[PDB]
Amino acid sequence: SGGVEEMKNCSFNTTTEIRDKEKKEYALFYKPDIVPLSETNNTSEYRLINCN
Amino acid sequence: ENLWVTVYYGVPVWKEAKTTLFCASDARAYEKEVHNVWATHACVPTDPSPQELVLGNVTENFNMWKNDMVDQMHEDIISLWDQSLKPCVKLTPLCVTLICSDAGSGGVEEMKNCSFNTTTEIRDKEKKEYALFYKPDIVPLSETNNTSEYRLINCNTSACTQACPKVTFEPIPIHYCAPAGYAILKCNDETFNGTGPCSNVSTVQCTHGIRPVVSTQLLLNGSLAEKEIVIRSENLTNNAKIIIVHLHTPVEIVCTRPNNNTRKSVRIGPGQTFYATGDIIGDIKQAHCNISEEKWNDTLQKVGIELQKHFPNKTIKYNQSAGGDMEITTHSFNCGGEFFYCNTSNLFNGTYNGTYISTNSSANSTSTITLQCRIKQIINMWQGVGRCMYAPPIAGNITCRSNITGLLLTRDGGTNSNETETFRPAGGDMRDNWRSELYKYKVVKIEPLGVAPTRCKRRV
Amino acid sequence: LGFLGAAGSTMGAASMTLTVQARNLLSTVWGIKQLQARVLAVERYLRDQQLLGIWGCSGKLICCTNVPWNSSWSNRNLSEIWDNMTWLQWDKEISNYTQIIYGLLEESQNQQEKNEQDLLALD
Ligand SMILES: *[C@@H]1O[C@H](CO)[C@@H](O[C@@H]2O[C@H](CO)[C@@H](O[C@@H]3O[C@H](CO[C@H]4O[C@H](CO)[C@@H](O)[C@H](O)[C@@H]4O)[C@@H](O)[C@H](O[C@H]4O[C@H](CO)[C@@H](O)[C@H](O)[C@@H]4O)[C@@H]3O)[C@H](O)[C@H]2NC(C)=O)[C@H](O)[C@H]1NC(C)=O
Ligand SMILES: *[C@@H]1O[C@H](CO)[C@@H](O[C@@H]2O[C@H](CO)[C@@H](O)[C@H](O)[C@H]2NC(C)=O)[C@H](O)[C@H]1NC(C)=O
Ligand SMILES: *[C@@H]1O[C@H](CO)[C@@H](O[C@@H]2O[C@H](CO)[C@@H](O)[C@H](O)[C@H]2NC(C)=O)[C@H](O)[C@H]1NC(C)=O
Ligand SMILES: *[C@@H]1O[C@H](CO)[C@@H](O[C@@H]2O[C@H](CO)[C@@H](O)[C@H](O)[C@H]2NC(C)=O)[C@H](O)[C@H]1NC(C)=O
Ligand SMILES: *[C@@H]1O[C@H](CO)[C@@H](O)[C@H](O)[C@H]1NC(C)=O
Ligand SMILES: *[C@@H]1O[C@H](CO)[C@@H](O)[C@H](O)[C@H]1NC(C)=O
Ligand SMILES: *[C@@H]1O[C@H](CO)[C@@H](O)[C@H](O)[C@H]1NC(C)=O
Ligand SMILES: *[C@@H]1O[C@H](CO)[C@@H](O)[C@H](O)[C@H]1NC(C)=O
Ligand SMILES: *[C@@H]1O[C@H](CO)[C@@H](O)[C@H](O)[C@H]1NC(C)=O
Ligand SMILES: *[C@@H]1O[C@H](CO)[C@@H](O)[C@H](O)[C@H]1NC(C)=O
Ligand SMILES: *[C@@H]1O[C@H](CO)[C@@H](O)[C@H](O)[C@H]1NC(C)=O
Ligand SMILES: *[C@@H]1O[C@H](CO)[C@@H](O)[C@H](O)[C@H]1NC(C)=O
Ligand SMILES: *[C@@H]1O[C@H](CO)[C@@H](O)[C@H](O)[C@H]1NC(C)=O
Ligand SMILES: *[C@@H]1O[C@H](CO)[C@@H](O)[C@H](O)[C@H]1NC(C)=O
Repeated sequence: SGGVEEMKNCSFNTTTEIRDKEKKEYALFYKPDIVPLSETNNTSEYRLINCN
Repeated sequence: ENLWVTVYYGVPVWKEAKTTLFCASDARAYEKEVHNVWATHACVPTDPSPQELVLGNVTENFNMWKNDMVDQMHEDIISLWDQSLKPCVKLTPLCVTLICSDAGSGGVEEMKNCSFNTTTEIRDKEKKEYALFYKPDIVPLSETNNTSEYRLINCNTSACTQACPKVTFEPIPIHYCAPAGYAILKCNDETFNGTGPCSNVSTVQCTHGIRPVVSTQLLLNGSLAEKEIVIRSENLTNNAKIIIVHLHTPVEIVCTRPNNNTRKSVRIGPGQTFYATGDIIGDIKQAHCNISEEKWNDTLQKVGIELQKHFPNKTIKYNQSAGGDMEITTHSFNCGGEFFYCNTSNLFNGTYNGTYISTNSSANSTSTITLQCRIKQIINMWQGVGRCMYAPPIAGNITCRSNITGLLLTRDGGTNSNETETFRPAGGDMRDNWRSELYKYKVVKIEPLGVAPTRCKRRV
Repeated sequence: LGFLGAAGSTMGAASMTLTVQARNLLSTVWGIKQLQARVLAVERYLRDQQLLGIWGCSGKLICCTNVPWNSSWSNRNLSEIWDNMTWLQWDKEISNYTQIIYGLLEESQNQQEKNEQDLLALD
């Protein structure tokens, strides 16, 4: 829906109260907080900036 | 001629103030290499001669409900308890789903097997391990009628910090000493009702032996009274204020347990090993507490004939706790490093109408009262900020040859023309036990400056 | 007698025991609390000593000041004060008037010291 420039969706997965099961979540992270890690021309893999 | 003022230094006048206090422990508590949990490295030792001086003709008001040492003792106990679990094993790799069945052939109806997988000292290799977790520490996570998926209870809310298997929960006595420039006033009146003036005030530096026992709904080891049963309350009007009954004759109480195998050692990484419950050898029985019958009967009769002074034409009754979960409706304590939560249905089942009954039978002492109960292993005490533990089990059987000192009661709300009201036992906040053990003392500050009239003329 | 040996004794007999209640004013988790309490005790004693020395009564237990006592403060006969009363009721009914007494002692000390330096300079 819409364009919503300078923001990206950036849905991830995270652990629940069980260490085995994991569940998918979503957010809206800002553009300068997102760094494109890349080994090829992949336009979907992104990571958080401060984990580097 | 006329009055000229003169200044005096070293004057005995008093004020009320709130300052931090010290520790004092016996000399035998420092030679132990188990390091205890409180009095080995932090608290200072005391001299083996507590000097007490009685004052002549001073009357001082005492208010045990608006006190400072109760709150300071509670904060010191909470802080010292939270500081004693930091360098210990944390059970964070134990939230894996458990597959739990009956305890072999002929299940014990109280524990589940709960086999799982765990990470060993190597971060890649994983091994399948088993234990015997108690039923109140097992939560059925489910989406349908599944009877094989279970998990641990403290992974849901906050932390799994295990207690270290070197310290102990033995309640050795401690003494509180006032700092420099402060004193402690202690009231020696035997008919002290809790609030009001006292006429036998004595000044002391360090308090008497206080055992910080962990108990609710019933008081364990403590200081006895002097003459008779004493009632402690602040208003005795509403039904929301806890009343304390202080006894005179102790009643023997024991608590036992069947056998276990050993501490099964399970590793969850480098150095962090935890001791879970192993197997059970022999037949399984119940963990019960025994209390003498006739001693409890005439003790409750003495409480009735002493409590009838505050209610002239009303009969008293007792029944069960006023509803709730496991942690509040049961008398909870610990012994030997293992916790007990026990039902009090057969102790407060009776009434008194004012007519005394004498029990004169020497051969009737064989009859006892049994309290059947279960054992928990994860403790959520202090009603918050408790640092949720996992108490390690003990190998052999244990005994709890203890002593009883006081009771905690709470009146229920009556109806119209209700001449027969009830008294149900209840615990709640932790401050009541240490408030019952600190009724005598009050911290006081001395002001050495003063003025006085005389005929002194300073020479020029 | 140790702590508070004459906290309710005779007013005339409580003037023989000010030394023992003035001899003892200094005698991680808990590395800061006891330190703060001990420094607070030191400044309490130092404030008491400086307040004694500010009106020329340092190093002397019972010191005398030439400022008079007004009849609107106590209006009570000296004999039964010194033979019947105790210290605690005196602190109960005088402590609301202490600040102006301290100011009067300070002004009297200022006057005495100014006459002293005037006499020293004129000679
Ligand atoms: C209220 O008051 C009562 C009585 O004062 C207390 O009961 C005592 O409780 C303590 C612990 O809570 C008991 O101490 C334990 O005793 C066990 C059995 O003792 C017998 O066997 C030993 C030899 O093994 C003899 O020396 C002893 O005299 C007895 O004959 C011991 O096995 C325990 O050892 C454990 O602790 C030590 C030190 O921590 C460890 O090194 C050990 O490995 C082991 O883990 C322990 O010493 C004491 O015996 C009880 N008294 C009586 C008369 O039985 C209550 O605890 C107290 N509080 C409450 C809430 O009720
Ligand atoms: C991880 O952080 C380092 C910084 O320590 C990044 O290195 C530089 O980052 C800036 C910002 O994008 C680039 O313009 C430079 O080209 C980077 N290299 C150098 C040599 O300065 C590094 O890029 C970060 N990792 C990723 C995958 O972006
Ligand atoms: C809980 O389950 C485990 C595995 O199902 C049981 O461990 C087995 O016990 C039998 C003895 O009856 C051994 O022969 C097996 O070698 C064990 N398997 C292992 C250790 O992987 C365990 O006995 C069960 N608990 C109880 C109390 O019966
Ligand atoms: C995780 O914890 C919450 C509490 O923070 C649980 O919610 C309640 O827990 C009590 C205690 O067992 C139950 O009696 C209630 O029925 C629970 N629900 C409500 C709405 O109060 C929650 O159940 C826990 N998670 C799981 C899977 O049990
Ligand atoms: C995230 O974790 C889930 C676990 O439920 C997994 O199914 C999924 O493949 C993972 N990756 C992504 C990109 O969602
Ligand atoms: C306390 O005061 C009363 C009042 O006169 C007196 O009789 C009594 O002797 C005093 N006590 C002492 C120890 O001096
Ligand atoms: C645990 O890990 C083992 C690895 O040997 C695996 O076989 C098993 O399926 C896992 N899950 C459970 C619930 O045991
Ligand atoms: C006050 O308490 C002391 C404590 O030993 C006692 O000896 C004394 O008799 C008590 N005073 C009175 C008046 O009973
Ligand atoms: C509590 O006590 C005060 C005075 O002692 C009284 O006025 C008040 O009514 C009491 N509280 C209740 C609920 O009766
Ligand atoms: C105690 O409480 C129960 C709760 O239902 C009530 O039925 C009973 O009458 C009360 N009194 C006695 C003496 O059991
Ligand atoms: C205690 O015992 C009574 C009767 O034996 C029973 O009804 C009750 O469920 C038990 N448990 C609690 C928590 O009261
Ligand atoms: C209470 O005592 C009576 C009289 O012995 C008995 O019948 C009853 O079973 C006891 N327990 C309860 C929960 O009422
Ligand atoms: C329980 O342990 C005590 C010692 O702690 C021992 O005397 C007693 O015999 C044990 N109970 C049984 C049934 O063996
Ligand atoms: C409790 O009572 C028993 C016997 O009545 C006694 O041996 C024991 O010392 C008492 N407990 C305390 C802490 O005094």
